[PDB]
Order: sequence, then structure tokens, then C-alpha cells
Amino acid sequence: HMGEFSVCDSVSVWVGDKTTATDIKGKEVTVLAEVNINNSVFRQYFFETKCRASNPVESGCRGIDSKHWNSYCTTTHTFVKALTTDEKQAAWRFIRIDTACVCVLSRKAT
Amino acid sequence: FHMGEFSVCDSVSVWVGDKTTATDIKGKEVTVLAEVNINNSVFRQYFFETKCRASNPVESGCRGIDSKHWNSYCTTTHTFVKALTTDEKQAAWRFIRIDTACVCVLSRKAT
Amino acid sequence: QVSLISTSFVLKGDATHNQAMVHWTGENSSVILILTKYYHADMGKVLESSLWRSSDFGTTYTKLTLQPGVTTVIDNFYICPAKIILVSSSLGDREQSLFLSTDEGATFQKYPVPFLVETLLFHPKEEDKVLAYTKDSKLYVSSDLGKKWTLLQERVTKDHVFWAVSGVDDDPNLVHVEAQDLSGGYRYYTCLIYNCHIAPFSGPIDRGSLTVQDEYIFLKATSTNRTKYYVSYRRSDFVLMKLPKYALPKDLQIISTDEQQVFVAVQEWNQVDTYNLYQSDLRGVRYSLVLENVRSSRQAEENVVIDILEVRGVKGVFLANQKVDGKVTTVITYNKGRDWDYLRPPSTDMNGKPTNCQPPDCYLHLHLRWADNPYVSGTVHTKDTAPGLIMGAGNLGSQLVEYKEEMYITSDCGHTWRQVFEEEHHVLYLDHGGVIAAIKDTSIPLKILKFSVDEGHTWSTHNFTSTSVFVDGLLSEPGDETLVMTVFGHISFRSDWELVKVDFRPSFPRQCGEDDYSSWDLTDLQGDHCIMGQQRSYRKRKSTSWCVKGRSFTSALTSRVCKCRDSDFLCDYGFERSSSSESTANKCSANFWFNPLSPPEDCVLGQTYTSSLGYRKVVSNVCEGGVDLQQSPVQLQCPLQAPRGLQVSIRGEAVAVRPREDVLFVVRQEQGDVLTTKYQVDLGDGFKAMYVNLTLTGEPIRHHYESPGIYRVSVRAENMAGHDE
Amino acid sequence: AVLFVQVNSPLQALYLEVVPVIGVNQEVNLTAVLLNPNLTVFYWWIGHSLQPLLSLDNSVTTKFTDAGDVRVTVQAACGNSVLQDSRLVRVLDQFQVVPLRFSRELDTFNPNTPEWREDVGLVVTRLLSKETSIPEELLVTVVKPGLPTIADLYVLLPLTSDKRLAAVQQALNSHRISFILRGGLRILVELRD
Ligand SMILES: *[C@@H]1O[C@H](CO)[C@@H](O[C@@H]2O[C@H](CO)[C@@H](O[C@@H]3O[C@H](CO)[C@@H](O)[C@H](O)[C@@H]3O)[C@H](O)[C@H]2NC(C)=O)[C@H](O)[C@H]1NC(C)=O
Ligand SMILES: *[C@@H]1O[C@H](CO)[C@@H](O)[C@H](O)[C@H]1NC(C)=O
Ligand SMILES: *[C@@H]1O[C@H](CO)[C@@H](O)[C@H](O)[C@H]1NC(C)=O
Ligand SMILES: *[C@@H]1O[C@H](CO)[C@@H](O)[C@H](O)[C@H]1NC(C)=O
Repeated sequence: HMGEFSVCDSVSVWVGDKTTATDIKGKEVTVLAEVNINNSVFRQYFFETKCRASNPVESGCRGIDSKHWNSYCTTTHTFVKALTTDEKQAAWRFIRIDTACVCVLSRKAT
Repeated sequence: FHMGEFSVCDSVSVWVGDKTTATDIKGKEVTVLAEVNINNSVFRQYFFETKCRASNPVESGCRGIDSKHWNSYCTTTHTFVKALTTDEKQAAWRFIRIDTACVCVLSRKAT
Repeated sequence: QVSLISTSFVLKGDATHNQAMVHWTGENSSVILILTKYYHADMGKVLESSLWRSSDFGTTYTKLTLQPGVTTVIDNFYICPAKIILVSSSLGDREQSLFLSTDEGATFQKYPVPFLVETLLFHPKEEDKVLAYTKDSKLYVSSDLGKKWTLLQERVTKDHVFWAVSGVDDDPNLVHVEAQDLSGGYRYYTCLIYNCHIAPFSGPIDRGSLTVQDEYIFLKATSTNRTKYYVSYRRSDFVLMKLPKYALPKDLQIISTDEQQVFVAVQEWNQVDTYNLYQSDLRGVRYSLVLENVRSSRQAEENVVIDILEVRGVKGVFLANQKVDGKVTTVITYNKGRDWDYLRPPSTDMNGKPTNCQPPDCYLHLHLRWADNPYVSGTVHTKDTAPGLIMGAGNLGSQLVEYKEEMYITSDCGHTWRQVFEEEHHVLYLDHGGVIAAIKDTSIPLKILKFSVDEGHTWSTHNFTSTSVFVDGLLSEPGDETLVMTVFGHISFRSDWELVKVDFRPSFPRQCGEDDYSSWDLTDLQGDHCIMGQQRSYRKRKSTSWCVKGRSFTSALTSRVCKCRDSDFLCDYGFERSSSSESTANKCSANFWFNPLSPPEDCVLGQTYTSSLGYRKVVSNVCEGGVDLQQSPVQLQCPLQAPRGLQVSIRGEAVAVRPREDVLFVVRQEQGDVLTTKYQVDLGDGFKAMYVNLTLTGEPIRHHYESPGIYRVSVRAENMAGHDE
Repeated sequence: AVLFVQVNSPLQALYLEVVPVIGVNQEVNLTAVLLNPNLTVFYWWIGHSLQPLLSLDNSVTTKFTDAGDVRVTVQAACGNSVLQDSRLVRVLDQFQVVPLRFSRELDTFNPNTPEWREDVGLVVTRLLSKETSIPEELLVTVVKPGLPTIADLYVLLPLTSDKRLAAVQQALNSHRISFILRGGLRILVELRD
């Protein structure tokens, strides 16, 4: 209705039940369920935030000057250092994690 | 590069090895360690920070806004990263706030 | 369906960030005060603040201003307890001042301070009396609301200063102090509002003075190889507390000196993980075992936390988390600690597929005071405001985990549990358990709000705001018989603060009548009504009624009595139970280190002690006595004491001695003082002297050695019982 | 210029560890338990003679040619504090020694506090006297400082001592001598082969 709208509808969730992910190089890696450091056992919690939909309205993003622009929403992307394994060696690798949902434009031809 | 011309807001990325201070999830300012020791391996805390370049890329806030019905402005969003920081007492793997993207905020006008 | 009002408000100041304090003023006042303060890290500790006041349920906040640059209100602004008076504190580099109000913060008058400040503390009932903890560790006081000041003590310890109880002890002007005496001494003083010195017993402590507002006072005496702990009941003489002689303590913490007795937790073996829960008598001396293992952490540097929750709704109901091996299980007791048992699972939800847990092999478990997981932002809580209402987050299985937290509730005090929510939820109670409001506790902002008027059986959702807000806290109007709720937090896109008033009174404007309730008899996990020897029955508001449970609540109206049973007695100090649960009954046998034949401490000739058989009635159990294992042995005797623990020492730290010097000798025993005790003394230089009742004097004897060298002092304590050297 | 310095200001407590009984001409392994590194000052007053022995080590080894009661005193002054503990021990000649096995479970609840050990030995002696009808002050039980709980029993005379030995043996083997340690925990004592 009113208040302050987000230009794209996002969906946030914490994931501790993380099993698989994609590393920085593009290879599908396996994220360990729990980590042991200094005899302290941690759970691999990751804060993921993706898009709810690529078409919040009929014309892509919400609140765009549609008469002169085409628009669409898309997910963001960041890296988090986590203890993973690639079926061979276990190491602290960087994995891809979503963070936000942003709108992107393209000039429309009248 | 199927994105398009540009994003609705001006974003800028950077890798930060120069991480000294931060703010945790609880809202307390903590001091970030320069390096981390796990077993006998020494790592460095690198952070991937993406923020805005400006809150008004154009006159009507965000780029490509139907300003006849909306008011808009760009602002930096964030996530939480588990990093080894310390306070005045003990060090721990705390979740600190890290900038990661730039988003646009809208508000309805009165016709 | 329902009827309520919700109103949001944003603190209009654009320069809003960092921290803030929100507090009501008195009961049924509709006036709220807020301090919006801006901290600074990196050892700066500097503050910049603004002040806000609302005089209408928190729907409209006015930014209170002062003529110069806005005063740097520092941390604690606090109200007068019970009688509405407000005090505000202000820091400078070296300068200080104060502000006082008598009309709910409408006219703040300025006053100076002739000293530094770290915190304050009012008198529980005296409106104009208040003391001040000064940053350089001092203690001042004022009986004129802080307009002028005088000095009491100069080396107090951090947060170990107390006022005497106003309802108990019949004297309300005392000031109990733990203060550093001389060099490296810590003592317990008691002064008055005007001036001071040491009425009760005083020895050495390493910052451990604790006085709970009930009848008890405590003391932590650090000693050479074994430490000691003392109690004082009804301001009596200090007595060493009876802990097992050989089940040694590392550290201990007072869990609950509430109601009739004392509950303490003592870490025996340094697993750095588990404590043992012991219970005393009315005097707080005879401690016996109650619970074996409990979780234990240390968030603050010197502050620990122990997983246990006492339900104030029913006197004698406890819940606790045990840690055995690696499993954290949840247990409950209605017998005030005699027998514990697990929580019954509901086996129902939105889809009550009975693949969930059954009694035999996995129960219900709750996270009491600990939130292991990171995504939850607020402190974890299981609340117990109303009688029979206990709502909290937990697991469902054989132990607790970090992964899954589900919000369960019980409306009959543990007998019937029911699952409500997924993920953790802040819970707020209104009208003595009339309305229960829930807000998802997490790091993501939200705009929703859950509330139920039928004790968690049917909830309703409400958009309490527009822009999504980070939920920082939930508060209620003082009294908790009201139906006004306050939510506060900082919104998502911008950092400015936001408060929300919620009013359920439009749906509950009528007072409950005596026919607006249905009956509910109190049982346990066994269906037995004789709890604490007393069958109890309470009232629950009718579902077909919209009324307020009232300023005064009617509970436990149907009260019947039972006769005593074996289940109404537990073991005494030093006796333990045999076999296992649901097998051998309460058989308390004396363990090995102590035997009930032994004489008590300080049986002077003439007195007659009563030996114990190892059982005692559950404290606060009101069962019909006369019969049923009263176990009054009528064993009257007392023997003459034998001399033991004879030790001779020199007064003070005269590590080196010079000839022809006032050398002071003192002799001490440990097994009483028989009024005919011989003390033979040889001082190594041929000085033969025999005395009587040296410990009765307590004062040293002088001697001067003539020749430089080494000597051997020999002391002999002799009676007709034995002999010691 | 040279200057030796040492830094051990606070001393808390000390305790002299020594068996209450041993025969003549037997080496005693006296121990001085104290709060400390190799920087330790120990004065040892073994008997009547004033002149104390100097030691940096916790333990000393001595003998006794005479019998009776011996005063053994130890004093510690590492820094500027003086601690001292004494102990009187019995040196006998007419006694028989019996080894004693305890149950393993007791080990998991066995602090080496000498008072705990004293009470355990006293309980064992009481039970022996109650199951053999022999004098109680002529039975001394010492349960050692080791991590495995092991006891030794001294049986005195003031022949018939063979029958007393046999009586204790029957009391331990034929009947298992039981001990109530913790609630639901029963220890048993028997012979240590
Ligand atoms: C003071 O009293 C404490 C008890 O409050 C005594 O502490 C205990 O002393 C024993 C004997 O030294 C310790 O056992 C030892 O353990 C080591 C391994 O660390 C082992 O190698 C030794 O053979 C011995 O068994 C015990 O850990 C220690 N602590 C406790 C809680 O029992 C102490 O002996 C007394 N000393 C003084 C000087 O007052
Ligand atoms: C209120 O919240 C509900 C549930 O989240 C949603 O269906 C509805 O659209 C919201 N209304 C507004 C005005 O935000
Ligand atoms: C004394 O005890 C120590 C420690 O076991 C041992 O090395 C030494 O041989 C013992 N000496 C005697 C005489 O028992
Ligand atoms: C202490 O010094 C003595 C020298 O007599 C030596 O035998 C012993 O091993 C030393 N102990 C340590 C712990 O250095």
C-alpha cells in the first residue's frame, strides 16, 4: 500500500541446513554441516536473500517509467568463507551467497 | 552482461583486507582482527563490500523512476558475515554487518 | 472477529542512531520516557543524546528541549520506584549535574553535583531518599531527592550495595555496604541515612557480598586451601552453610532464595559445564541434593548463567535443563525438587501427523535461558507470568539443538503442552495471562504481529506497521493487568527509531464477573491432585466472554487438603536415595562421611541435641500431619567434647622476629570449648606455663626472646576425653 | 655488576603428606605439598634435633632407628611468607601388613584430599571391626595418594595373630565387605594379590 516500498520483492532466510553450494571458481562443492575450531562446534549458518519474483508487476519491476524503459528484477551475489569439501580435500573455500534483489533497466524503443 | 545499460542505482564493489572496525548484529561496534589462526594455518580476513556511489543518480532519486507518482532514493543494503572480531574482553567469531548491494526505495505521492 | 487499535510513531529527529532506552513511569499513567543516546567506541565512551516524552500511550512523542546545546544525558535516566519522581544524569569531561522532575518529566529542574557519578539507587519506599555510586568507587546518599549530597563510604565494590527491606526487618533506613577496608581487606558494613560501623560479623571476602531482599544474607569467605560460605537468617548471627564435606565446591551461585527456603547451585567437578542444585531448610543451612546436572555458561566476564526457571504462578514448580554426557534434556518438578520428570509432547500442530514424538523414547525439550544459535538477535526466554501459562521455544525429541526452534505453550502448568509457532518468538503477556502477543525473533525485519486471547489456541495476525521494522523490544504498561503494549525498534531503509502502541481494550472494556470463568483442577504428570499436600483448582476465562481478569485476580479458589505421604518427604542433610525411579520408594540412607550419631556443633554441657533419621517434610508442603512418617525420634542426649584441631600461631605477619620484642602468641581449637580444658605451654626457652580456656580469651600472650636463634613452641590441650598437641 | 632476583610473592597453603604408620628402619618418602616451580625453600624438622634440613624439592627420604611417636614438621618460605605444617607418626615393630583392593568406580569420585582419604580409611576400619569382633584401634587403614585407589591395612598385636589375619581374610573374601559410597553406588573391598 504505502510506507516505503522495495523496488523488487526480496526473500530473506537463514540456512544452517546447508549441504551443497557453488564455490568462487564455479565448481559444485559440499558444505560441511558443523565446524570444529578450538574444540568449539559451530553450525554453518548463512544469511541468504534472493528475489521473490522477477515480475512483481506486469512490466517487470515496480514503479518504473514503463513508457520509456523495460525492467526486470534479479538476485545479487557475494562470497562467504566456509569450511567445505570437494569430494577430495576439505578446506576453507569461498562460496556464493545471495544478498539482495535489484532492478535492471533497458532503454525501450518508442 | 545481459543486465542492460546500468543498474537503477550506482553500485561499487571492493575487496577489503583493511578491516579494522565493524558493527555486529547486536548493534555494538567491534574491532576486526587482521588475521585468523585455525589449527596452525594463518588466514587473512578478506571482505567483499558492495555499496552505493550516490543516493541520487538523477534528480528524481533512482534512475528510471515514474516521478509523477513516486518519490525515490538509493541506499546501501547489507548482510551479516561471521568474522573473527574482538571487544574489550574476549575475541569470538561474531556476525558483523557488511555492505553488499545498493537498492532503491520508493514512496507513493499525493496526486 | 476482534477489536483493537494500533498506532505507530517515528521520532521526528533525523539525527537518530546508536542506542536508546524506553521506560514507563508508574502504574496506569500513559506516560513514557525515552533517551536516544549516541555511543562511541575505540575507548571514547562519549555520548550525545536527546530526550523524548509521551503523555498518550506512546502514540505521540514530544522531543523535550533545553536552551543550550542539548545536554549529554548519560546512560541511566531512572524513575523513582513505587510516587512519581524522575532523575536524569549528565556527564562532562570533569563536570557533572542532575535534573529532577516531580510531574512525570514535564518540568526538569537543574541541580549540581559535588562528585562524579557512575550509577544511582533509590530507596524502595522512601520517595526522597537515594544513594549514588561515584565513578571512582564511592557511595554518597541524599534524603532530599538528590538536591544536596553527603558522603557515606569511600571504597565500595561494584554493585554490592543494598538497602534494607522495607517490608522485612522493620527498619527501612539501613545501608548495607561491601567496602574495601585498609589494604586488601573487604568488609561488610551497615550504616544509616545520616552517617556511620560493623554490626554483623565481618571477615575477608573477594567481592561476594549478596543480600536477597528476602530474609537471608550471604557471605563468601575466601580462605587458604578451602573456602567457606555463610548465611544469616532474619538478620541473625552468621552460620557456616552445610554443604557435603567432600563433595567439594569450586564456585556457587544463589539460584533462588525465594519463598520459604534457599536454592543454590554448586559446581563440584570442574567440567566447566555442569552444576548441582541443592536445597536448604527455612534457616538456609541444611543443604541436601535436589538436582544433579545443569548447564552453565559465562557471557559477561564475571557473570555466569544457570539453566533453571521457577514458576511463580504455583509455589514449588521448577523447570531445569540437565546436561548428561552430550545431551541437554529438559525436566520439570511439582514436588519442589523431590522428583523430576520430562515434558509431555503435544503430537499436534497445523498438521498433527503422529510421526512426532511419543512418551516412551523422546519427550519435549525447551531452551530456557540459552540461545545457542546466532540468527536469533534477542535474548532467549521462556516466560511464566500467568498461573498455568508457560510459553517458550524448544526442540522435540531426545535433546536440544541449534537447528530447529519451535514455540510451544502450556495452559495447565506442564501437564498439557501444545505447539504453536516455527522459529523463536518474543512473547508478551497482558491482563495476568489474558492476552499473549508474539513477534518473530530474528535478524530480518517484519511487519506482522501475532496475538491470542484464548491462551494460544487461536491466534490472529495484524499489520502493526507499514515499513518493515527491526524488532528490538516489547514492553507493557506497568501492572500487567492492563492491555496496552509497546513495540520498539529501528526501521530498515532508514535508521530512525519507531514505536508502536497496541490497545486491546476496545475488545476488553468489561470487568470479569465470578461467572465469567470455567473450572480447571490442578493435576500433575500423574493425574494426582494432592500437590504440595494441597488439592488446588483455578479458574480460566471463558472463551465465550470478552472481559478483563482485573486489577486483582482470583486464583486457587477451590482449595482442599490431603494427608501427608511418603512423597511429601525428602532426604535431610547428608542422606541419599536408593535404587531408581518408579522402583524403591524414598529410602534415605546416611552416606559415609557423616553419621547421624555425631554431636552437633557447639553442644555446651547441659543442652540436649536431637539426632535426625534423614528425612524432612518438603518445605511449604501443607499436608495434614500427626501421622504419615513424621519421624520425630525423641532421641535426647549431648556428650562432652574432645580437644581437636589444636593450632598455635603468631599475630599478623611477623615473618622475621627480633630479640627483646613484643611477640604475640594465639592458640585455637576446633571441637568446641569444654569449660575445664588445660593448655600446657612451652615457649622453647624454658618458659613453662599452664593456662585454662585460652580460646575463651581470644587475645594473644606476650613474650620476648633473649638469644638470637631457633626455638620450638609446644602446646598441649587436655580434658578427660582426649589430648592434642 | 650482577644481581640475582626471584619473584614468588604469594603463598597460599601447604600440607605435609606422610603415612601415619610404618615400621622401624623403613625409608619414609615424606612429601611437602605446596601451592610452585623449582624455586621452593623447604625447612625440614625430622625429629628432636633443632637443625633443619634444606630442600628445594617437595620430597625427602629418611629412616627411623627408634620406635614410638615422631614429630615431623615442614616449613615453606619461598617469598616473604612463612607456612608450616606438622604431623605425628607411629613407628611400630609388631604388626602385619595386608594389601587391600578397592572397587574401580570409587576412582571416578576420588579426590586426593587427605581428609577424604582419612574418612574412607576410618569407615573401612569400622566395618572390619564390626565383621571380625577384633579391637578397632589395632587396625590402621591408609588408602595412599595414587590415582588408582589402593589401601594398606596394618594389624597390631597389643600365636593368635595368625587367627586374626585369617579372620580378616575371611571377612574380606568369603563375605564381601560392602561400602555405601554414593546414593545408588556401592563399593566393595577385598584382597590385592
Ligand atoms: C589443598 O587442597 C586441595 C584440595 O582442595 C588439594 O588439591 C589436590 O591435591 C591432589 C594431590 O596433589 C591433586 O591430585 C594430583 O593430581 C595430579 C595430576 O594433576 C597427579 O599427578 C597427582 O598424583 C595427584 O593425584 C588434586 O588434583 C588436587 N585438587 C583437587 C581438587 O583435589 C591440595 O593437595 C592441597 N594442598 C595444599 C598445599 O594445601
Ligand atoms: C498485511 O499483512 C498481510 C500478511 O503478511 C498481507 O496479506 C497484507 O497484504 C498486508 N497489508 C499491508 C497493507 O501491508
Ligand atoms: C619415593 O617416591 C618416588 C615417586 O614415586 C620414587 O621415585 C622413589 O623411588 C620413592 N623412594 C622411596 C624410598 O620410596
Ligand atoms: C629442579 O632442580 C633439581 C636439581 O637438584 C633437578 O633434579 C630437578 O629435575 C629440577 N626440576 C625441574 C622441574 O626443573
